[PDB]
Amino acid sequence: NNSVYTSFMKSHRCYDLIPTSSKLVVFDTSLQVKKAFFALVTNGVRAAPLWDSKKQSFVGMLTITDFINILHRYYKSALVQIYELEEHKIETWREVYLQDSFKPLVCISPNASLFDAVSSLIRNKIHRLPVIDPESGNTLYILTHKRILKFLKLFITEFPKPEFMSKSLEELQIGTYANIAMVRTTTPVYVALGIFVQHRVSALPVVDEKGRVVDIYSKFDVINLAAEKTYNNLDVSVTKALQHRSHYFEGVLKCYLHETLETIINRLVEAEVHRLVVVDENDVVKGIVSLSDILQALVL
Amino acid sequence: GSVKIGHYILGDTLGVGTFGKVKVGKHELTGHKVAVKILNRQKIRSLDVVGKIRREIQNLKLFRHPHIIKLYQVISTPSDIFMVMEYVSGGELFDYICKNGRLDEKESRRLFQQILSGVDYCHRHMVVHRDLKPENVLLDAHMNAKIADFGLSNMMSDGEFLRTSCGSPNYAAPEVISGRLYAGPEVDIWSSGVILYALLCGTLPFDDDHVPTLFKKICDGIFYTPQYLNPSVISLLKHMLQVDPMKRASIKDIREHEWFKQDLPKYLFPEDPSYSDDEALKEVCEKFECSEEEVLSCLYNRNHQDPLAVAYHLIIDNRRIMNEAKDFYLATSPPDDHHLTRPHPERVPFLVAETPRKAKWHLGIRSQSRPNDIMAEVCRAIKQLDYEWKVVNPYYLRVRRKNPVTSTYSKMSLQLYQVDSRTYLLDFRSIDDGITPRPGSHTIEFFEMCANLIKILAQ
Amino acid sequence: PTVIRWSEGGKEVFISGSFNNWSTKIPLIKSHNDFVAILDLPEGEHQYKFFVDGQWVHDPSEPVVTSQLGTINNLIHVKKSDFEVFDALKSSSPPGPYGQEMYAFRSEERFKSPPILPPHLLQVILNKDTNISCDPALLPEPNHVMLNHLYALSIKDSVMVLSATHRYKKKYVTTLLYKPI
Ligand SMILES: OC[C@H]1O[C@@H]2O[C@H]3[C@H](O)[C@@H](O)[C@@H](O[C@H]4[C@H](O)[C@@H](O)[C@@H](O[C@H]5[C@H](O)[C@@H](O)[C@@H](O[C@H]6[C@H](O)[C@@H](O)[C@@H](O[C@H]7[C@H](O)[C@@H](O)[C@@H](O[C@H]8[C@H](O)[C@@H](O)[C@@H](O[C@H]1[C@H](O)[C@H]2O)O[C@@H]8CO)O[C@@H]7CO)O[C@@H]6CO)O[C@@H]5CO)O[C@@H]4CO)O[C@@H]3CO
Ligand SMILES: Nc1ncnc2c1ncn2[C@@H]1O[C@H](COP(=O)(O)O)[C@@H](O)[C@H]1O
Ligand SMILES: Nc1ncnc2c1ncn2[C@@H]1O[C@H](COP(=O)(O)O)[C@@H](O)[C@H]1O
Ligand SMILES: Nc1ncnc2c1ncn2[C@@H]1O[C@H](COP(=O)(O)O)[C@@H](O)[C@H]1O
Repeated sequence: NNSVYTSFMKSHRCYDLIPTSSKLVVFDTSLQVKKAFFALVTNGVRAAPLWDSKKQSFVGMLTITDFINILHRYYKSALVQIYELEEHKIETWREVYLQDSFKPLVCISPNASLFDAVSSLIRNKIHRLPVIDPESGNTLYILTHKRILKFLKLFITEFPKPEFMSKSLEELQIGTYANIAMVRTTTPVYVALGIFVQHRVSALPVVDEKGRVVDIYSKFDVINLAAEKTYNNLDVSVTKALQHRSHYFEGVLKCYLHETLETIINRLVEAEVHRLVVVDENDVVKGIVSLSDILQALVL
Repeated sequence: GSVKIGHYILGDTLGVGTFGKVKVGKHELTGHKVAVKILNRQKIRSLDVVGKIRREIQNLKLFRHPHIIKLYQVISTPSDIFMVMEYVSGGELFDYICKNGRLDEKESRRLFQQILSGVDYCHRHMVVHRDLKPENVLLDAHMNAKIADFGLSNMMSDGEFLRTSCGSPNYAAPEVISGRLYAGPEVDIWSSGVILYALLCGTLPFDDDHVPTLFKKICDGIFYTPQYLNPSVISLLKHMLQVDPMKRASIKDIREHEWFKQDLPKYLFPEDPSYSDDEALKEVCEKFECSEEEVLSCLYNRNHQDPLAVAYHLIIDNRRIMNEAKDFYLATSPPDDHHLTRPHPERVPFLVAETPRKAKWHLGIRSQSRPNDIMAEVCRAIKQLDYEWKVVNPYYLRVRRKNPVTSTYSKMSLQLYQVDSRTYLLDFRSIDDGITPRPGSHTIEFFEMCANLIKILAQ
Repeated sequence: PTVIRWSEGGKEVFISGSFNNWSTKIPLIKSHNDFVAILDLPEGEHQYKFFVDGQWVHDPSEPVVTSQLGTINNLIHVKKSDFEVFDALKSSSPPGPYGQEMYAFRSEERFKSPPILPPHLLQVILNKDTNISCDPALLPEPNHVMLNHLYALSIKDSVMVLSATHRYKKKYVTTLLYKPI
């Protein structure tokens, strides 16, 4: 089982994952948080390395999760205040964020193998792994679960792949089928953020009265609040928040338990999303198979 | 007696050359033929072109191409320098053009492909051949193409342009005749375009007895396009000979053109196998020792199961699949009656909010004051910070600072340009350390350095 | 062996020396600006002089000394060890030497006006709109000439914004930075 897919990652560096030409944005710790989040949407990037001018080094990472945390953490009502985060700064928020616990920046050299990267993603439980050249100290690119899987299937030869892929997902037992973190169609966006902070989940598939998935609310989807300057009002439903793209997305990409792993991986990289919600004839929730599951099911 | 180098004795004269003349060598034993470039010490000592010749040999040494004259070795002595080269019988192309009059499409297309593969090889190796002409390209016994003279060539540095204007009067690009800064791919492409023209019409596209009228004829994009040939070639020549360097054809654009594709052997650009070794050779630095000399036998014998061979061949396959779905490594330009564009899932929110604004990057710091006056005003601020500078030319500075937190030092260059008569522009450029971990970013340090300077120039 | 050149004009020219019998004449061969020949000479120093148009004369281009007889002869050291390549030539910036680090003040002598901005740097890579289908983080392959050059975005805020496209071994990256005033 580990004969080929596991060897392949050890035989290639993270260097090969890095695009020929790419964009990267970085924020100084002295920069305000409000301005940093608006800079994200104008550039399209969902992650930026944090640079400290005093320490003269990269202190950490800034993702949409930080916009979620601060939105759920400092909030009173949709009308009354907005006060806490507007006058807040990155280093100031880092102070109250590290008040609870101290976690330093994790990064991997492009010379290190792809196996070392996927390890760092699971070991540290992190989606964004910035690759930084140790010789120059420059941040080249940000590794993502999406980037690795696409690279995996695209560059892997056809002789190694046929081993355990032909088996059905149900029978493989890959993914979390126990507690499915979801939200209703009428549940406020704030309580959705409340689930995002309570769990480590990257998305919350929304459900109707029946418990059927009619949409999905990703941790990426919350940045739209900043994009549209609607983050002030968090009392609105997730359906109202997802109403911005309602005429544009095709549907919710999902799979079935009886389907093969081979069919899942291919559909997952082709859709370019981070996860699929497995369902039945009734389209009720059964479980969720995130890229983390696929990647973690490979390393061991 | 008679002059000789190694086992090669010097014969009849081939030509005058750039620096010094060239003759034919003949092996005392076998009788092999080699072309030698004799550069006399006394002559080359006079001028400071010692670097001009240095760069040439440096580049030509590691050059292997069927249509690039391959430099075998360079022997030298207190008397004179020698460069042995591959000798060819056909002579220069201008002899072949004139003698044969005009060349047809079946032929001209063949030769142009060979020459363009040569200049492509050069451009990819970061070396430009400024003087391009049929008088500079030879032909072997099989009447193939061989690019000869590199004396007027140059090396392409990252983030650097070329000031020197060199080459023939008619073949010189519209930007180099005017004495303007250039990148260097475009100037060879324009020279290639007029070569393609001469390979067809038998006459030069831009020709005049009186100058600058020739240069004025060149500055204007006007040239005689006889009914001799089809419009496909004309559309190529027009796009290749475009007066605007930004609108000019790239090496790639010529590869994607129709007329060029027709009957084109795949041994020119390295995707398919070789007919009459490639960039994929540089996998060795990571895996093992230099290997260029050692594993030739490991890939010459067609043994693909060798530990060195199983590391080589799979690299060319890797680069082929990189082009397949190239949307992974490189971004694509924007998309007749064709609509469907399925956006990337992380691209969904922005296009909608736009249609249910302003982001524009300037070149650098821009100000309109006098050319000697501005640099002096800048030379104040550069000092004020406690950083230091050395000036090369009146408008060009080389500056650096000492890192406050570590004993490291980062530098940069400031070259002032003139965007128009009413305004000037100051350029900011990073640099590199000379050819174990670090807690600092060379890229960020450059920005902080500029930022500090810019803050004083503004406020 | 070794070879010698003669840069002065003459009708009939010969070369002599201490290697050959002190009276020996070696017929030289002709070229447009030079006259040369070749001989096999033993290891060591040497004293030689040219015979032109009937008169014994020396070449000022080469070194000169006084012999025991009191005449004027030249000096050459013949060896078999000179095949040299880089010894013959005897930052790493464009090779035109001039002064050094850490000091300067005011204008140079030269009155040359500043060079015109090349159209290459005016083409910006961040202002270019990518395709909608491809990844947002991707960008087109930049031109090598516009790599190191800085690109600053107009400061319409209290924070400075500036980027540059730096290259890696086979890859390119455009790094943007938001730094407060
Ligand atoms: O013939 C050999 C000789 O040929 C070449 O010399 C030419 C020279 O380059 C031209 O300048 C010209 O020479 C005329 C010269 O300029 C005049 O000055 C004059 O010469 C006079 C001398 O000034 C004067 O010194 C005298 O010489 C005496 C010496 O003081 C004395 O030492 C002795 O010389 C003997 C040496 O001691 C010994 O070493 C050995 O000499 C040999 C040289 O060492 C060797 O270089 C070579 O000389 C060449 C020379 O390289 C060429 O450039 O060979 C020599 C062997 O003979 O032997 C010496 C004698 O045994 O001799 C005298 C004692 O009286 O002589 C005159 C006084 O009037 O006239 C010169 C015109 O003829 O032309 C000559 C070529 O013709
Ligand atoms: N490479 C990293 N180094 C340090 N902290 C990180 C890193 N990646 C993510 N985080 C932290 O985890 C959150 C983002 O998680 P995620 O969106 O899952 O990658 C932020 O609050 C960060 O502080
Ligand atoms: N909505 C969810 N509720 C509970 N667990 C989830 C959910 N989504 C994903 N997971 C699990 O969390 C891991 C992936 O995390 P992430 O990449 O952050 O979505 C996988 O092991 C999944 O089985
Ligand atoms: N399983 C899915 N089905 C439909 N859309 C999805 C799915 N997963 C993610 N997305 C969309 O993709 C974006 C988030 O991508 P990601 O951060 O990679 O999960 C959001 O705009 C979501 O609406």
